Amino acid sequence: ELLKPRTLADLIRILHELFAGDEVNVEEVQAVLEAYESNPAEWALYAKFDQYRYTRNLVDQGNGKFNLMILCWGEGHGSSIHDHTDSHCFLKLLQGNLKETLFDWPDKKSNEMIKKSERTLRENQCAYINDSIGLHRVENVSHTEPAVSLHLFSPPFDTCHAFDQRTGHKNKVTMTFHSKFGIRTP
Ligand SMILES: [Fe+3]
Repeated sequence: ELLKPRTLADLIRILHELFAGDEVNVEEVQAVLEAYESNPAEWALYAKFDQYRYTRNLVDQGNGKFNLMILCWGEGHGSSIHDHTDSHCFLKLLQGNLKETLFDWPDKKSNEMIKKSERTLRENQCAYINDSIGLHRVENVSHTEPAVSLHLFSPPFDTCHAFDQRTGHKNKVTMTFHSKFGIRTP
């Protein structure tokens, strides 16, 4: 039974229930993420920014079956075009706006990766992607407002591929945590 999360802690508790089994009800998870009304005081601890690029801040390690983290995007910070390593990815805006650009998987042939579509993800909205849907880039295109997003990955993963927009060629990247549980982890 899906109830509105009252706080971030409540959301985390609910997520542990939703991931108690071996499969994932994407629509339910997305709905509960969307239903949590971002409260900055509840996640300030995790919102550790870097001047030069976006940061990944681990919030909860889940039950073995998911990673929950907060990404902090300075003005103009964005990601690579990337996949999600055969995992579910939920992305909920906690502050600001992010531009999500969707791309198809490239062919073997070297070619420009042409965007399929783009959209603006707004505060409190929750997006979803998986490799069956495609690839994406996520960007804070604002010149004046930092963005903060809450990402849930299931299963957890710490590597993915970045794709060269000019060719479709991919390279494996290991993701690093800027902090874990509020503690900076150099
Ligand atoms: Fe992503």
